[PDB]
Parts: sequence; C-alpha cells; structure tokens
Amino acid sequence: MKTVIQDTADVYFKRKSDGKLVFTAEAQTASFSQAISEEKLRGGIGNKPLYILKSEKEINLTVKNAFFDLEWLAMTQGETIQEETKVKVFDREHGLIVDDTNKVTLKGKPVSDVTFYNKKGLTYKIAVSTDGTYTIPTAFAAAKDKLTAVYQIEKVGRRLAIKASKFSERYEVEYRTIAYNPDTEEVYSDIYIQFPNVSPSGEFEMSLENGNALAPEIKFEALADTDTDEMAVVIEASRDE
Amino acid sequence: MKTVIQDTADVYFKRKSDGKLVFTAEAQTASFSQAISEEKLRGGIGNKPLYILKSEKEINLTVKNAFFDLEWLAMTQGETIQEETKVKVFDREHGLIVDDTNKVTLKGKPVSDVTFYNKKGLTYKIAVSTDGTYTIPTAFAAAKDKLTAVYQIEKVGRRLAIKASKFSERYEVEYRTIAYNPDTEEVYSDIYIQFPNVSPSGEFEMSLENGNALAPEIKFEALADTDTDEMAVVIEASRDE
Amino acid sequence: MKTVIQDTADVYFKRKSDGKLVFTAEAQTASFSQAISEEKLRGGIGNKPLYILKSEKEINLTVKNAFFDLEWLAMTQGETIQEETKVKVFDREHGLIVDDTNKVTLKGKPVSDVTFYNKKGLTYKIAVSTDGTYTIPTAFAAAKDKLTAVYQIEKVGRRLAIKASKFSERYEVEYRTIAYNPDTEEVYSDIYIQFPNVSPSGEFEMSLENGNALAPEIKFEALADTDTDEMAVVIEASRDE
Amino acid sequence: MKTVIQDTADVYFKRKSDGKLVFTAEAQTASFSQAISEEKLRGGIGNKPLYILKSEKEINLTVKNAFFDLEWLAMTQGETIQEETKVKVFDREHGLIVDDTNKVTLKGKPVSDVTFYNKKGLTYKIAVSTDGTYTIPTAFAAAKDKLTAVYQIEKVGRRLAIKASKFSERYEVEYRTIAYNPDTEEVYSDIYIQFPNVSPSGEFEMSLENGNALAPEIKFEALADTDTDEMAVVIEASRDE
Amino acid sequence: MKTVIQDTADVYFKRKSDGKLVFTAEAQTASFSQAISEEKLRGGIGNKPLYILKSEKEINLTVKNAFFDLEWLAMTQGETIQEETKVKVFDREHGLIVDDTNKVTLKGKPVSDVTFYNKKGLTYKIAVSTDGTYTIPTAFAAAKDKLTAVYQIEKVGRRLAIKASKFSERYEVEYRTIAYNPDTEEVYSDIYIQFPNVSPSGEFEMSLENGNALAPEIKFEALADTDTDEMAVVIEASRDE
Amino acid sequence: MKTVIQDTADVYFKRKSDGKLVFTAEAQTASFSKEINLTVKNAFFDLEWLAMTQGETIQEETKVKVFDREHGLIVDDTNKVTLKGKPVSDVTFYNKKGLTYKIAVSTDGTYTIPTAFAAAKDKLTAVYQIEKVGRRLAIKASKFSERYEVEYRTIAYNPDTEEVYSDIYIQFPNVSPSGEFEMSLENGNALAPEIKFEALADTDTDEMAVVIEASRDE
Amino acid sequence: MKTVIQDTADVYFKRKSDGKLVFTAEAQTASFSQAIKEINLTVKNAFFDLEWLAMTQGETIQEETKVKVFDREHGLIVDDTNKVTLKGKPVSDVTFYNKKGLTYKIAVSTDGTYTIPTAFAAAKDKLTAVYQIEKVGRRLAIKASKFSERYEVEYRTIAYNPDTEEVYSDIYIQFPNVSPSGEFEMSLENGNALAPEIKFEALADTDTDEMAVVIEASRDE
Amino acid sequence: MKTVIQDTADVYFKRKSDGKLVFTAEAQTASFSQAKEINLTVKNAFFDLEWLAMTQGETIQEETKVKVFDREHGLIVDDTNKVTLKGKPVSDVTFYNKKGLTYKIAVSTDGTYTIPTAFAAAKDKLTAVYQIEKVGRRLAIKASKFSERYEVEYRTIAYNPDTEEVYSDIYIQFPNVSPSGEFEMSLENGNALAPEIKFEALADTDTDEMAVVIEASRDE
Repeated sequence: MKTVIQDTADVYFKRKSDGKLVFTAEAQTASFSQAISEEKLRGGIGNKPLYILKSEKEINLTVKNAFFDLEWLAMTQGETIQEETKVKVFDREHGLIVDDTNKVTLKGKPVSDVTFYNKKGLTYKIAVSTDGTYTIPTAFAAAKDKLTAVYQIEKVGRRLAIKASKFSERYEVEYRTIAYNPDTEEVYSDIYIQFPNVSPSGEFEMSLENGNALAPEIKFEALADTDTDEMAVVIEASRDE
Repeated sequence: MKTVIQDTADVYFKRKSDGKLVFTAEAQTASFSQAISEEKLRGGIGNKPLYILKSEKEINLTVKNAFFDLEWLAMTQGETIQEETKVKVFDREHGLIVDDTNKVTLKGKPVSDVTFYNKKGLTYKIAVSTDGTYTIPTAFAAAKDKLTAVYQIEKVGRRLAIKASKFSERYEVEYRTIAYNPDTEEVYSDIYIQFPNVSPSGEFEMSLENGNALAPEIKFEALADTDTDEMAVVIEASRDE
Repeated sequence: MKTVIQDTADVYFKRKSDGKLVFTAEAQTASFSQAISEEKLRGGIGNKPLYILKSEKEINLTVKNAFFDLEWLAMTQGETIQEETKVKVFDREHGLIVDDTNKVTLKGKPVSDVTFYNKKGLTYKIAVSTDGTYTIPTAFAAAKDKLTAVYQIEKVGRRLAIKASKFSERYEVEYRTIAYNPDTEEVYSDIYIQFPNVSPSGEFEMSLENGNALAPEIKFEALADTDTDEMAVVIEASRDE
Repeated sequence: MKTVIQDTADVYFKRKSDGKLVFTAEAQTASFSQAISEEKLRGGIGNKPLYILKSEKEINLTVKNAFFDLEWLAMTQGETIQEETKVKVFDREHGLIVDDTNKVTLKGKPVSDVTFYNKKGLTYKIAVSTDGTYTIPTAFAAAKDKLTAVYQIEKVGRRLAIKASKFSERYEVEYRTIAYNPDTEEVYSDIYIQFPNVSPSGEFEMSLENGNALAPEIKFEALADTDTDEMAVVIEASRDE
Repeated sequence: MKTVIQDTADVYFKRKSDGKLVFTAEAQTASFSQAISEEKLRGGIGNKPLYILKSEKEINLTVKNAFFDLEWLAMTQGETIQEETKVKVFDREHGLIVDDTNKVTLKGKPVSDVTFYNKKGLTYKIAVSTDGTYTIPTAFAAAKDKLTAVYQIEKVGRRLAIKASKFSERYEVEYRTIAYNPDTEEVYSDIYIQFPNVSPSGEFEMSLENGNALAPEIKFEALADTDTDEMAVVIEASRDE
Repeated sequence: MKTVIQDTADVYFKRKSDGKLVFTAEAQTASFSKEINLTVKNAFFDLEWLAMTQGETIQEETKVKVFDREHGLIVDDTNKVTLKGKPVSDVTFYNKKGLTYKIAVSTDGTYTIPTAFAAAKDKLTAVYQIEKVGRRLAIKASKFSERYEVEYRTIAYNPDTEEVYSDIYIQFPNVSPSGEFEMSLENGNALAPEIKFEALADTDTDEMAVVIEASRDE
Repeated sequence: MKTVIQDTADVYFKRKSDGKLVFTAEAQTASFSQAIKEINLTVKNAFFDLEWLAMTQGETIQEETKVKVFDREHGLIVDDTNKVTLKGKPVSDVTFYNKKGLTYKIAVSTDGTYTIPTAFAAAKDKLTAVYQIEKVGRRLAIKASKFSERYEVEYRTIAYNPDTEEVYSDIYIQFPNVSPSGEFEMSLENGNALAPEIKFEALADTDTDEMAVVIEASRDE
Repeated sequence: MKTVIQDTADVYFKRKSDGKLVFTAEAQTASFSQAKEINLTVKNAFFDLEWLAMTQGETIQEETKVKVFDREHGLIVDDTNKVTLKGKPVSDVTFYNKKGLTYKIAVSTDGTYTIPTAFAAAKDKLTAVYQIEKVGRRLAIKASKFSERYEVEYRTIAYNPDTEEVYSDIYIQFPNVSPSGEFEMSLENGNALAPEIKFEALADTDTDEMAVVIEASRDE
C-alpha cells in the first residue's frame, strides 16, 4: 500500500569488534545513495556503438546531526578519547588597574606571561617571561588604555589526536523512520534500513561560522558482507502484526 | 503553434517480459535528458575550430513520485521482496526509575546486549538478564536517578536485499501532458513522448530530511530499437484533429 | 558613450541550406560566453622570461524561451516533422461500477488488450469484445464495487523521431537589444549580436514538474567563418542616425 | 592599525604600447586572488622529504563595472572598432490585414526573401515585390486576417569583430580604495594596489537576463616586471600628508 | 554530554623562531578540513587489489576575520612592510571649466603628464606647465565646457611587495569556542583545536564589493609534527574543573 | 564462436630435467610473439624468477658478509663513546666534515678529535660489517644448459550473455631462457620483474606452441 | 617467497686499494642489468657532490686555484657625456648590448668610464654589459684516458610481506671487481633536481669468479 | 659539502676568429653528455635568427628583396562576370571556387578580370592566390662547408640543503667546440618552438683538456 514519508530517521551505530552503540534521536539528514560504474567496448563504421559492458556497484551513507558530540569525531579518525589529560592553552585578561604605577598585578596563574600588548597599539615587544607574584612594567606609561595580558594556562580535560593511522575498523548502521497511510492519517509501517559491514570515510569538514548551529556531518561507505553478499537491506514492518 | 505547458506528466510503464503495466496519476517530476559526446577539430594559425565530431548519443529518464511504494524501487534493483520474514531491529527505552537498591526493571524482550546511558553521557554494557532485572553500579548512578536503555528486538515484515546482480529487464515508457493556447486560455494539444526499449539503470538516491517530503526517484536509460533505429518519439495531438 | 542594458534580446535563427526563419519575441534568457587556452613559459631563474601562451578560442550560445515550440526540438535533431500520422497512445478510464451479472461497460474504442484494476490493487487482462461489455470474474470484483480500466486508442497528429543519427546543417543567429541613456533615461541605441556559422548542440533537459512552467533551453556553439575568420559581430547602431 | 573597508575601488588601466588611459569611477567589483604551489624532494628507504624546493606564484584580477561600453569589449579582443559600417540586420512587422484581393502592403524596405506567418504557425516564403504588394494563396489565409512579416534591412553603425586569431595587448592596472578608523568613524587611510605587466585573459560572459543589468566582467593574469621582480604592490597611505 | 555550538573562535598564532603572539578576537569564520587518498596494486586473473600502499592525510585551515590589517597579508608572503617610502599614484580632478582664452587652471601638483577628457570621450596628452595653467586647443572644447584631468602624483606611506620569495616560518594555531547545555542554558565546556606545525600556503582573496565586509581570508596547511607525529588535537575542557 | 578476452594469463613453469612447478597467480603481463619469444612480467618478487635466467641453484643456509650503520650516536662525556653492535671487520667513524678516521676496535672506541673540533657535542656516525645468515645466488659465466616448458591460462567471456564460456591455453614446449635482465629500484614504485624466454621447435612433433580453446559446457 | 619491494636501495662503496667507504645515506635510483656476458650498474643520488664525479673520472680534484669565469651586469643608464661606469673589474674586452640587439666591444679602461658612440644609444638609455672575471675555488678537469681504479659496491633493500604488513626480508646485492665506465649524462633541465648519474661495469673476480651475488635474509635470524 | 641544484644554466658562447659575444641566453635545457667523445645540447625558449647561422654557415643578409605568397579570401563577383582584386601581384593569379576547381590568369592592367561563365555565376564567392614583394632578412642553407669554432660557458647556482641559501656557483667550461649538423625545426599546433642547438667537443689543442668543472663559493 502506498504511504507517505515526512520526517527524518533515527540513526544507530554499532562497532564490529564490540558493541558501544551511539544512538541519535536528534537528526537532520540521513542520506543513502547508490551508483554504478560502467566500462564499455566500441567499434564500427557508423559510430562507436557499444558492444559489451563491465560494471561495479557502490553505496554511500551520510549523517548530519544537530548537536555536537566528540564521539562522532572519534569515528572518522579512529582513536581513543583519553580522559583526564593535562593540557596547555591560552588565556587573556583585559585591563585590571591603572597604567601609570610602575607596578601591576594579575590573577590566577602565569606561565611566561608575555606579549602584554599594552596601549591602543604595539605589543610588549619585550616578553618579560617573568612569573613572580606581581609583574612590574617598565619604560614609559602611556596611561589609561588597557593592560591586555596574555597568559598560558594548564588545565585538565579530554583529548583526541589526529594522526595518519589507517583505521581498519568496521561498523553496522541502522536508519528508522515512519510511514503514513494517506487515508486515515495514521501510521502504517516502520521503515528500517540496515547496513552491515560499512566503513568510515576520511572526508570531513568542521566550520564554526558567526551565528549558526554547527551541524556536524559524517560520511561512510558500504561494502559487501563476506558471508551473504549484501550491502543494504530495506525493511517495511507493519504495526498490525 | 506556440503552446504553454504548466503541469507535470502522467507516466506509463509496460514490461516486455510478461505483460505488466503500471501507471501514475500523482507524479511530481517527469524528466527526459539527452547527452552527446562532442569534440573539436583544430587547425592552423590560432588553433581555429573548424569541424565538430559527434558520437555517443544517450538518453536518460527520471521519474519522481509523491508516494513511497516498495514495488516501484524494486524495479531499479533487480530482486524480489521476501514477504513475511523475521528480522532483528533496534529498540530504545526512555525514562527508567531506579530504586534505593541500585535496581532497574525493563519491559520488553531483548535479544542482544543491553546498553545503558546516564544523564551525563556514560555507557554501561550489561548482558541479558533472565527476569528483566538489572543492578546498576553505584558509581554510575544513585537512587532517584533516570537512565535510558538500548537493545535489540525481533519483528516480522517485508525485506528487500540490495546486491551486486544483473537485472536485464526491459520496459516501454510513455509520458502524457497537456498544452494550452496562449491567446484563448483553452486546452489545445496533448503531448506524448514514447520510449521503446528502456532499461533500469542504477543511480538510486534517497535523502531523508527534517520535516520534508521524500519524493522517491527512479532513473532509466533508453536504448535504440532494433527495428526502426528509434530511441524516442514525440507526438502532438490536437483536440480539433 | 556608456549606457545601461536592462532587457532580453529578440532572437532569430536561419538555416544556411534553405533559409527557414524561426524567431522568438518571448525569450527569457539569451547569452554567449567565451573561453581560451592559457599556459606559461616559465621554470625559474633560468627561464626568467615569463610569457603567456594563448591558443584556442571557444564561443558558446544559450537561449531560454518561455513558450514551447516543436521547431526547437526539430532543430537539434535534424529531422523533418511528419504531419497527420496515425499513432497509438494510452488512455485510462476511472470509476466503473460492476452490475449484477458481473459485466462492465466501456465507452472507449480500444485497440490493444484491456487491463482492469480494483481498489485493493490487482490486474485482470482481457481481450477486446465487440459489443463493449466485458464479463468479470467473481473473485476479482463484487457487485456495486469500483474499478478502473486501461487500454490503447488511436489518434492522429504530428510526429518527430529521435534516431541515433547526428544532426546536420548550420545556422545564422541574431540577438537584438536596446540600451538606455544614463543621465536622461531615454533610448539611445540598438545593439545587435550576429553569429554567421554556428552549430546546434545536444544538451536537453525537458523537465515537467508540477506547478512550474516549462521554459525550454537550447544550446549552440560557434565555429569560425571560412572567409572572414569571424565568429561573432557586435553592432551598436544609434537611434538618431 | 586595524581598519574597516566597505567600498569598491577606482580602477585605472594603461596600455603598454601607446600610452592610453581608461578609467572607471562606477565599479561594482574589484578583486585580486593569489595562488602558490610547492614541490618536495624525497629519497631513500622510505620516501621521507629531504628538501623544500622553490614555491611558484600566480595572481589573477577580476573587474566588474555597472555600465556598458564597447571599449571594455575591445580590450579583451585587441581589435579596433570600425566607425560607420553598413550592416544587414533583421526586422519584423506585426498585424497586417489582407484585403479581398489577397494582397498586403509592406511599409518597410525588404532586402532578403520575405517570410510570412499566420495564426496557426504556417510559413510562406516569398521574394521581394517591387510595388510593396504581394499575392497570398487562398489556402494560407482568408480575407480580413492577420499576418506577420519578417525580413532584413540595411543599417549604419559601429562594428566589433571577434575573430579566432587575435589575442593581443599588455596592460598595467591600479586600484584605489579607502579605509576607516573603527573608533572615531572617520576615514583614516587610502589603499592603493598596483599591478604592472598584466595580460588580459579570455573569459567573457554576456548574460542578457530578464530584467537585471549587464555588469560585464574583465579578467587579467599578472606577470613579473623585468627590472624589479615584483608582481603587485600594496601601499597603505594615511591622512597625514 | 551532547552540546550546542553557536559562535566563532579566537585564532591565536605564535611563530616558532621568535615569540610573536599574533592576536584576533573579532573573527568571522574558522574552519578545519581533512581528506584521505589511497593507492593500490593490481594482480592476476581478477584485477583485485593485493596490498595497500601510499595512503596519505592532509589537513587544511581557513580563517576569515572582520577587520583589516597589513600584518595579516604579510603572513602569506615572506617580505617585510617597509615604512616611510615615497611612491607614485594616480589622481583625478573632476569639473574643470575652460575660460575664454582656452585655458584651464590646475590645483594639483603633477609629477607626470596630464590627460584630459571631454564630455563625449577623447584624450589630450600635455606636459607639466610650471605656470600652472594649460592651453586646451580649439577643436577639443570651445568655452564654458566641463573637462576632467588625470595626473600622477607623489605620496609617502607603507609599502608591501608581493614577490616570488621563500616562505619558511611555521606557526602554532589554536581555536577556542564555548558549548551550551541544551536542557538548561549555561556554558558547559570550552573547545580547543590546537594545530602544532602549520605552513603558509593555499591562496588569498580580496574581494572589494560595493556593499561592506571585506572579510580578509587566509588559509594554511597543517603538516605532521616531528616529535609526536601529530597533526591536530581537539580538547574539551569542562567548566567544573 | 566470437568471444571477448579481458584479463591476464596465469603462467606455469616446469623444467625438463626434473621440474618444480613454480607458478603465478598474480602477473601483470604475459606476452607472446620462424621464432617465438615470451615475456612474463609479475607483480611480486620471488628469488626463483632470477634463478631461471641464470643457471645456478639457490644455496640455502649460507654465511655472508654485509654492511651496517648505527647513525645517531653522541659522545657521552670525557673522550669518546661506545657502540652496541657486533662488528667483524674494522670500523669507520666519521661525521660533519667529510673526513674519515680508520681503526680496528677491540672492545670500545676511544680517541680525541683535535680537542675543540669534537669533544662532547659533535656527534659521530659509524659503519662496519657484520655476519648474517640467509640464502644466496651467484651470477657466474657458465652453466647455460637447461630447457623449460611453460603454459598460459586465461578466460573468455560470452559477448551476448556475459558468463564464462571457454578457457584459452597457450602451451610452449622446449623454451630456453635468454640473456637480458634488468632489476631497477626507484623511489615510490614497485619492482615488477621481467622474465624473457625464446621458444624452439620440438624434436618429436616439430611443434613450437599450441593454442587450445576448451569449452566450458562439455 | 612472495614478497613485495616498494622503495630504493641504500648504497655502499669500497675501494680495492686502501679502503674508503664513501656512502652512508639515501639514494634515488639503484639498478643493474645483464646483457649478452656483461653486467652494468647505475646509481642516481639526490645531492650533487664533486667526490662522486672524482670516481667516474680519473683525475685528482684540483684544490684552490685561479680560474676565469663570466659575469653579467644588468641595467646601465647612459649619461649626458655618454660615459658609463662599471661596478666590476673587467679583465678582457667588455661587451655592450642595447635594446634593439646590436653589439659593441671595447677594451678595458683603468679609469672606469667608457664612452658610448651616438649610433648605439642616446642619453638616459638602458644598456647591458658583460665582461670576464677571475675567481677562486675548486676545480676538476676531464682528460682523455687512464681509468685505473676498481671498487666494491653493495645495495640494500627492504622487502615486505603482503599478508601481515611487517618487514620480512633484507635483500642485498654485492658487486666485487667493478670499474667505472666512460658513460656520463648530466642534464640541467628546468625546475627539477639534477639527480647525478654514476655508471659502472662489473667483471669477474679471481678467487671466487662471482660477477655479482644476490642475497636474501630474514628477520627471524 | 653536498648541495642541491634546481635550476638551469646561463649559457654563453664566444667565437675565436673575432670573438663576438652573441650568446646571453635564458635557456630551458643545457645538458652535457660523455661517451672519448663529449657532446653538448642546449634548448632555449625564444626565437633568434642568430641562433641559426651557427649550425649552418654564412651570415644573415640585410635588406634583400624577396618574393612570397599571399591570399585574399572571399572575393565577390559582380553581375557582369568580373572580379576585382586589391593587392599587387607580380607572377600570376590563381582562383578557387567552393566546388574544388582551379582557374588561372596572368597580370592585367586593372584588378578587374573576366571569369568564364562555366566557372561561377553572379553573386558568388572565390579565393585568390598570387605573389608579392617584401624586404627583410635572408638566411641561405647551402651544402657542406665549415669555418668556425667556439667556446662554451655554463653557469648554475647550488643550495645548502640545511640553510636554503646559495652556497656555490658551478661553472662548466668547454674549450674548442665545433657546430654539428643536427637540426629539427618542427612547427606543431598550439605549442612553443624551443629551438635546439647541438655541438661536438674535441680535446684542447694546447692544454689537452675537454671540459672543466669549477665550484666557486660564497665564503670567498
């Protein structure tokens, strides 16, 4: 029976050496494409007419999200998110006290507190690299513009390194959506698409624009299962049985 | 004369194998394209183009309906839908309350490993329990907390398998549309386009978006007739004859 | 003097063999584009003379109309339009009611066999009966139910066959537009673009989607004249002379 | 000092053959782009990089105006416009009423073979008559009907020829723009960009859109000056002169 | 925990040779991309791949700011901004009136020839007259006419030079953006994306269009680090630690 | 009946003295050209291919001499540094200036580089020879008496339904290896060794090569 | 066994007479060929070094001497008195070129100023000048005969196992009694590395009569 | 110390009879081969007539009257079967129609000609070929003969692989060299010419040397 489809699909992943499913209920695009490549043999007086064919099939998958999760990053660059790692990053402060005192103070932790970037222009150009308790400026004052101290701070958190590692680990994917019977405006079927033995592709793009949701997008590529030569299965389950 | 077309086309497919005929009165897109390989002959001073070399005349067809029907996308992939088969699908349970004994109770019939998610984003990997009662570790969560569960269940439905196989089935296609008279606003002509000896080339594309119609797409490739070297005919019938 | 051009040119096509004139005063788009082959004479310190090698010139034309005419289809596939040709086209009938003796009445004039569909979806194929009344099996349909019928009828009209033979003939093409005086917005001059030796090209996309006009598009591509070594001429004729 | 740029540039062109100056104060787009590529040397067991070779460079320029003049077209071809040329163009007369004697009167001066169209789309092809009155067959149109005529006339104007063996001339370009202070909202600096030894690339597009404007494009590719090896210089002056 | 990102990032730089921490906190776009390519060896009867060889990664960075600085274009090049340089630029003076004795008064200080433009279009090349006035001929403009003058003049300001030179210096880029909790709205963690060895390459683009937001665009390519064999590190630092 | 030929040919080699069935499943080229010549170009590397062009057997479990380096050593302190290898012949320690110092180290190396030239900061790089086990082939100028028999196999496809239809066997009795050989190692590209043979007429049936088209459906 | 070769071969040299190993690093091309019996060797390195050219040619690389080279001065403006100065130290006749392409040849002047005839160029005109210059540096010479040295050569390569992707074999090729030939090609193309070429001819030894040996080893040994 | 070379030479040639420096080239290839014979081959990317007259002999003659072909394409015949030309011919006029035929006529007092009625009708198009006079340089390729010798200079720059600066300048000097007779001038479609010059290097008549290789330094 003909049905209509008017919504996206819940996406489920699974790793084919363990479990560790990564479910997703907030999704915006679940795309599944198929293409066939053809090589041809030609010859003749009238034209090159086509004689015989050679063929091969490919299946591609694409998932676009609405939230940001670091586990989606770990799929395309297969490694482990190392928890409780101490890391080294930057920080800033923009003006604390008056500029003409021959003594200024800072707060919280210094590590080579350099590039003081004072005044409306020019940096420190000195890079005092001194971490006592209160750092003393020098030379002229050029008072009442800013301080603009740039730090270097050590904190703790997760990590994920990107290296040329040649990930060799497979996945199983499932898409689930609903279909509507266009006579009573009730649901009729659950449409599932199952991909066994898929592989994560290396194509990626992450852009943080001015104002918008990030919307992470990942891509895959489906290969044939070794035992049963299948690539994707479409299933139309009914809700009366 | 110069007519106006402001509507889609009704399509008809007839299988030349046994007898079948399938039509549409609700299509959303009917398209017909032609591609020809053209190169140039280049000559003397300035590399002037003089003659054009043409070959490889191909014709492609594109049909996009407004409903989802499993019999229609089984044409572009040569197989048979196995009705009334059992399969394994994914299932998710939300809103579970844990008592003071670190005990949780599930409802349903899991068949695979059970994965639990907490409110922070951590994973638990318990196996199946006989009586549907699980003991969450104390560090994972405490009393009066909420957890969600993911598992697998079994269902009965239809099943289509996408493989790497040769279809080799042929059809005859007909498009019909209407064309108005621009200076009288009455229907003037009926335009028919006929394709004999077409084949179902595989370039399937399926995209499920966030709150949008699906409009499934099927593509075909038209091949020359072996009796009158035709690939498509165009007919315009006037209602005044 | 500088002017402002805000309009679409009227187009004129003339076949170079006989002199058939096909024009359009209803165009939406008319453009032409140029391309060239560029390379460098370079290499580093030794090849310090860097020079731009320019060779090969390409000129392409595209015209998009707003009405539909079959002469544009006949131009790109060199073939005369057959007129008053008897052909066979599909025709369907909706909403037929089964009587007591399981006999339905068809008011059409079929040529091929008749196919009957019911409301749940099946198919009954029967041969033609002279009186126009067909018996119906008891299992397929019941009394006072609804059915539909599909057959083929005979109609007359124009025809045009798309064969696997490349087109012929060359066309002279002309674009005409007008330009405006900037300071006092009056008409200043007429601008003509002429192409004396131009061949058609096969790039067709006849998409008939619901709710949208057709807007046919035709593509030409230019070759050098054998006497004047020209491809296009641009003429600016003032309206006061 | 950080600035804010919000206008286009004034563009100055100079020809390095005679000393012409072509300037534009109504520009709509002025852009320049860069591109660099490098090669690396590798060897040994494991093709580890051992050296970084010289990096090459290329610069492209694009200019888009808001007016139209034949000089911008003469620049990209290198062919001089020819004043007072006698050309043959097309013309069309509408709404011609036949008399009871099957004769029409033409108010123009037809030169080529005249073409007549009627309200059904039929064509008649009749040579030029001396007295301006023609004879129309009774099968074409009856008395008191409407016909349209297409023919050719002679006109006078200016001529530009786009040949296949003329790519010429070398130029020198300058861009000027302004830059604002982001604190006091006053104009702070004047920015000049100088390109010596440029060559006009052949990339032309004239799109006569429905409505809209023309906005011609002109494209250049930059070379290196022989005396001082420079390709483009950027000068940031200030309002302190 | 899954979060939401809706803002751009800070793009701290730091050269390795000498510490010059270059700052920007008013960015408009910060993007990071990765691509993977691979090669294979073919074999016997079936042209199946035998073993893998030559798989590579490549990471690209793109930064788009909102302000404009000349120390942001000196990063792509390898030259230096030379202060206090005397340069030659064009200048234009509109609306000069020719007096009764065919002379025009000049208010500027040319250092080259003066070009005069009339109201239809023409040229006149005269040399610098030390008196300050110029004698326009009789056939150019008679009296009470408006002319335009174009010179070359002198100015002092900063002067960059875009050459074909060696780009060597490598940088350490770092991004920072904050993420929000979907359930209750406050920041949950900070996201850092530290590239550890980057090399100036790719391209540049300065598009001066008649709206606003020049938005200078810069790109980089990230190469593998020597000591740790890393390319990019993604860090999520929670605000509760 | 007409058929299409697509793929390579598996090559089988067999000596006429006693013969070992050295075979190939992955080859890139199998050509064939009164005289008949044969060329076989592989995709892997096995030492037996170059054991046929030269008449001399492989000698397993030999004892040979080879060079080895240890680049990346810096003097710890005082005067010199010690190795970690097991050298057989003398050692050649030298670095940074393109000049050498030759010595035969008993247990450790100790000598000064003109005081301020290299004392504890300028690292030295050394090279020597060691002892190793493995295989061996010697390319002499004798023992050129051997005969071989080769066979090519490929498949043919039906031009109307596209399944396999027949097998093509090209058999060459009494072939002999010829004297051209070239192994070139370059960066980033595979080896693909090439083996050349020349056919000759058999002394019994006067035949040089036989083409066999064996149908699948019989 | 079925192994795959993917890269080049490390090259080692030895001199028969005294013993001096000049090679410890990477290479670009290593090859040896058999033709009817003759064996030839080809080695292409990645860096140019004059010690390699001292092997293919029989001549000691001459050290610091006085040599005559060429120098070119680009851009000279003719003054009012047609007297052009030079920033160099010409030794022989100085040559001048104009924009059209004519040539002038004038003997050196100790004052440093050269007069320009009116037929060539006027004042404020651009000219180019070339002259001879002496210099200091190394030197090598190519003579006619007397190639009188012999060498020992060794190539080493790593061979991979296609099933598990770990290194399996360390192949070596040893060449005793090899002599440098008279073949030498040196192409200074545009925008590419030179990759200098050294060619060798192999001959049989006396004690073992082995023209060249090929050795295959393993990693479990 | 090991270097890297990435660029071409700055080849100079000088003669011995008079010794004119007519070679200051920006070449694309400058290669030297040895087999005891030594060969040189140099490819520039430009065109100079003085590059020739070196492989050949003789000299470039100046301001000599010549005779070359010229075509006028697209002549329209009037109603009275007359065709009018524009240029000035001196040998003959040959006419071609659009059907593949040929017609001939000699020079007349005026450009007006009388086309035969069987050739073409009125309002047709023809093309014409004839000969005109021009003045310019002229090089003659005679048979055999040789009277010239030369000296050759190749200059390139080396690089330090670790510092990326110029370390040494490599000079290759060729004493007495004689021009060869090998030449290939192919004018393909949409490609540069890149003329080729080959030589033959002999031993020095005094110092008994063929080629000299010199490595200068920037640490002088």
